[PDB]
Amino acid sequence: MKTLRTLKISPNAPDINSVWLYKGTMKYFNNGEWETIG
Amino acid sequence: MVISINQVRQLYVAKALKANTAALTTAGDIVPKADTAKTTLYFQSMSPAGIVASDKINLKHVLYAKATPSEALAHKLVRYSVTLDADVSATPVAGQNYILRLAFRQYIGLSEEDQYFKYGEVIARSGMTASDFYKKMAISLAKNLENKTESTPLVNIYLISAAAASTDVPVTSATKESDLTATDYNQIIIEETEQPWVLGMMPQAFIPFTPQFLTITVDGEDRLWGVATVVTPTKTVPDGHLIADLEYFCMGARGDIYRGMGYPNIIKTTYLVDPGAVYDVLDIHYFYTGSNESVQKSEKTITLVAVDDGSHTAMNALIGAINTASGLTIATL
Repeated sequence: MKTLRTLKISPNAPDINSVWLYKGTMKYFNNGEWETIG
Repeated sequence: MVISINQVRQLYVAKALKANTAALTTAGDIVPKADTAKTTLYFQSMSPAGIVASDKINLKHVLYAKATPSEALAHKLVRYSVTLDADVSATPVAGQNYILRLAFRQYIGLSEEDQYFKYGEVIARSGMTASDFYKKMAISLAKNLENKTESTPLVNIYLISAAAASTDVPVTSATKESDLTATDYNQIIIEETEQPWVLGMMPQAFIPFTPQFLTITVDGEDRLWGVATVVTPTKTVPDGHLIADLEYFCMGARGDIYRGMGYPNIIKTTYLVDPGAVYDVLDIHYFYTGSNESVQKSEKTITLVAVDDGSHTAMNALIGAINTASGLTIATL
């Protein structure tokens, strides 16, 4: 239900309503953390 | 040039140093003349037209007498070492316009409110090393600055192959990529240039500059792509063109102020300064004071010049003579 509709490329984390792209890793705010993806 | 005077300044060239008034045959000979009492001092000079003598110096009214070396009067050409800052990236970033802006403050005018901006551009590609980037940037800088079309010289671009960190590989709008066969280029030196000079109408000026960089998106953030740092200069502009305009000005005190003005009705002054040589200088400041109510001083400047062989042999013997003659103890630079 928590639907994200933005992605942000940056070296510092963006707002939690977006995904976090940084040089080979993407991260989304899950369980009060930025959960990487494998 | 025009200078500020402390009520007067005279110049005398010392081409050859003699020991007598009788040996003055050639137009640059000079003698420091004083009496055993060490109460006055004057110089007997050989002019294009006969002997002349300078105003007499009262050796009790000398304010200062210091000989400057030729090195002191050579304008050092400030040079930067331009690189790309390893914090943004140690290598070019493809698809980004690596622009470089060079600002010029004292452009044709003489104020700091008369600025001029010339640019250098390089768009990076994958597999582009740093040497390739510097090559391409120096080339784009030359084509815009060291061209056969710009009214004035602005900069001297160079390249340095890290294998030889001393030699400054030059670059001009004629230079082409293939003429630069090295792969260890690590900086783009940018040095100010000697501007054109003509005796008595165009003072020896320089156009100072600062390299301003621009932004590039590296990981989503607009960041500056390079760092410009000044390094100890290595090319100096001698004083030949400077002493020469000094003479041109200080010879209209002894002589004609109507220089070339009414062209055929003129007094043509013959000058002894070579604008392709390197002179030391010896300036002596003194004054005249009157009698019992005219105690006001009249400070008057007199300066002497002499070519430099690298060891200041001409001026050293010159003042050694003046010291044997006047008791003064000027220092032999």
